[PDB]
Amino acid sequence: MQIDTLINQLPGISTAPKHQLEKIKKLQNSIEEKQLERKSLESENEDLKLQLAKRIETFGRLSCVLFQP
Amino acid sequence: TLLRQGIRQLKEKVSKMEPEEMTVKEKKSIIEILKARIALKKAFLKMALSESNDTVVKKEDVRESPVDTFMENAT
Repeated sequence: MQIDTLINQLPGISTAPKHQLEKIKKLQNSIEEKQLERKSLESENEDLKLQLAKRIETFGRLSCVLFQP
Repeated sequence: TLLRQGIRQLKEKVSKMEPEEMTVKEKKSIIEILKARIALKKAFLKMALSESNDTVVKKEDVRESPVDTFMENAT
């Protein structure tokens, strides 16, 4: 009976690999577009934020100035 | 404290050169016992000393200086 119960939910109930692979094609139509796009944000951020962090270091200079009145 | 008013108040408690003095002044000596233990009220030091405490004050007067400066850096 348990066997039948796992028969009940065979993955890919559509059972159409000819078209489920097409599903994967559309999924790549999403993912392959998203690939470098999502990672481009990394450099797009650091191009500002690294220097902004050094700005944090400059107000680190001034924090050091505040350290010793 | 109590001693402070007690100086100005023991001031004129004295009554002429006559033996009117000690008749009150022995009880005044009892008051002197009392104030002798008022000295015990101030038996230990809090903050250090003038002007070393005042040096702490002027130390704050230097310590106040950054406080009046960093706000200028608000923008």
